[PDB]
Amino acid sequence: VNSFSGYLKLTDNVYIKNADIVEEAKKVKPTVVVNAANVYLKHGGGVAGALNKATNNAMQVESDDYIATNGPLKVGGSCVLSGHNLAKHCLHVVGPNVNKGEDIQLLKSAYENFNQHEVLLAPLLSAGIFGADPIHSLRVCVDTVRTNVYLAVFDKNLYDKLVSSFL
Ligand SMILES: O=C(Nc1ccc(C(=O)N[C@@H]2c3cccc(O)c3C[C@@H]2C(=O)O)cn1)NC1CC1
Repeated sequence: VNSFSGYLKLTDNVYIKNADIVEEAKKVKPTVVVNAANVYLKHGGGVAGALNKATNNAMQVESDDYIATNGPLKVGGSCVLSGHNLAKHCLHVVGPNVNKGEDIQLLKSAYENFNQHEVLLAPLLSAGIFGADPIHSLRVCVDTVRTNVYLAVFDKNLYDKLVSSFL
């Protein structure tokens, strides 16, 4: 049993809710919150901008030190950093950004990072300002992630479309 509330169950291991991932993280304090990161960990907008703002920019400060030491992530890759006031840990995962021309097949590799964590709160990778079709992202999630994932979808209209079209 865990503290995630109000989710619709899609499969054995994937759950979904119309929720602001920032507000959900503040309330559950999950072991892992996933950030929709880019390779530079520049958290300017979308989910990343919102999570970073909620940390009062501490996420960005930590991220800048990470990049200065390690260099950029790979598209499809990830790193574990602090969850600050939102979670124990933040798993920064880089999905492909269609608006940069990145190969959508890398979306499966991106979701594979979730399998290193038993339970996660997450957004749909490559959705929103990353330009991919969220319905496709949900399908890849369900067909790739085997650990327990709680997906937060900010837009109510999109959430309803995601549920109603889910196979
Ligand atoms: O700003 C706050 N939260 C958030 C959460 C998600 C996002 C975000 O870009 N979502 C993506 C998005 C945006 C518009 C339409 C969409 O189809 C999507 C899919 C993405 C998602 O839903 O994952 C931005 N901001 N919280 C402050 C405390 C009030």
